[PDB]
This record gives sequence, C-alpha cells and structure tokens, in this order.
Amino acid sequence: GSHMEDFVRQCFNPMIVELAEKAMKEYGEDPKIETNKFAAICTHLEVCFMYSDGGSKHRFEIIEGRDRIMAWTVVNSICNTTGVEKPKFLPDLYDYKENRFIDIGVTRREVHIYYLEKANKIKSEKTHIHIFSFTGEEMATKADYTLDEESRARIKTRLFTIRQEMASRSLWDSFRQSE
Ligand SMILES: O=C(NCCS(=O)(=O)c1ccccc1)c1nc([C@@H]2CCCN2C(=O)CSc2ccccc2Cl)[nH]c(=O)c1O
Ligand SMILES: [Mn+2]
Ligand SMILES: [Mn+2]
Repeated sequence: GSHMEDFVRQCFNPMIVELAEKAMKEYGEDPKIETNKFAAICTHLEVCFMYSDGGSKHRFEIIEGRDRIMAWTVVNSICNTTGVEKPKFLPDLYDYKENRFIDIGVTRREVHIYYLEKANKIKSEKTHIHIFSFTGEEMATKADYTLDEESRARIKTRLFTIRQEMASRSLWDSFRQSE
C-alpha cells in the first residue's frame, strides 16, 4: 500500500482510474506495485480525454482506453473507410478533420528526446505525434498542434498541477526518476 497509489485514486476521477487498471492488467502489470506507471497511465488517459474535448463536437475518435481488440477494430474501420494507412502500433486518437491518427505523449524529460524515441518506436511516419511535458513545453509533428492555443494551455495547466500535488507529497522525485 504505497502513498503514490492512494494519491492517484483521489486525484483522478474513478472512470479514468478504472480504465488505467484495466489497461495495466492487460500487458500484465499490477497497479499496486508499478505505482509510477499507474500514475503515468492515468495522466496520459486524462490528457487524451481533454485533447478529444478540444475540437468540435465529434472531431476525434478515441482509441486509447479501449481494450486491445476493440481499439484495433475501430482502427480497421477508420482505415477501411478513409483510406488512411494502417499503423503498426495503436494510436490514441483519430482526427476526422485532419484525417490522421494521433499518438499523444506525456513525458518528464525533454520533449525533444522523447519525440525521437516515439517516432522510432511506432515506425508509423503517418501517425501524427504531439508531446506534452510536465513543465509546459510541447512538440508536434510538422509543428502542427491540431488544437487552438486555449485547449492546449488547459492541458499544460493540469499537467503542472499534477506535478505540484506530487511534489507537495514528496512523490515527484521518485516519479520523475521513474521515466
Ligand atoms: O498506447 C500506449 N500503450 C498501450 C498500453 S497502455 O494503454 O497500458 C499505456 C498507455 C500509455 C502509457 C503506458 C502504457 C502508449 N504507451 C506509451 C509508453 C510510454 C512511452 C513508450 N511506451 C510504450 O509502451 C511503447 S509501445 C506503443 C507506442 C505507441 C503506440 C502504441 C504502443 Cl502499444 N506511450 C504512449 O504515448 C502510448 O500511447
Ligand atoms: Mn496509446
Ligand atoms: Mn500516447
């Protein structure tokens, strides 16, 4: 029973905690032990949800948070109807306006180094990439940040609030050193 696990459950809403737990049990990981990964997945999930709320009513299809089979099912439907290439790795969203998959990144390090590793790993040069850092920087493919400035600023504010809440509980150091 770690301090980090209790902080996560009272900091993020229960629907996000539920999906993160279900996500971690696929791939076979324990939220009670891998506490920093538990906090990272909840954070990445909330950012994806906030991101999808930034566009118009039904601009974004949400891929993250679904079980692996259903997420791939929607990816197949999106590809077999828009003609967009099928990614090798599951993205996070699909932009019906810009007609591209998006993988959102949340990092505790430099947005520069994290971007390079993300593009190398997915090996899908057509999946748009957008990174957020806990300090307030962001990096997007082709410098195309998809959303307007106000939607991204809300995400950066929430990210800095999360880091403050862990720092005030002396859990930020172990979190930052966990990536
Ligand atoms: O979707 C992700 N992983 C699915 C499992 S998860 O939902 O439990 C989870 C969701 C989010 C985070 C962890 C775990 C996902 N992973 C990652 C993590 C951290 C960076 C490397 N990295 C991987 O694991 C590489 S693999 C991968 C890479 C791109 C797309 C899809 C995959 Cl699979 N960073 C992300 O930005 C991210 O979107
Ligand atoms: Mn993802
Ligand atoms: Mn992602």
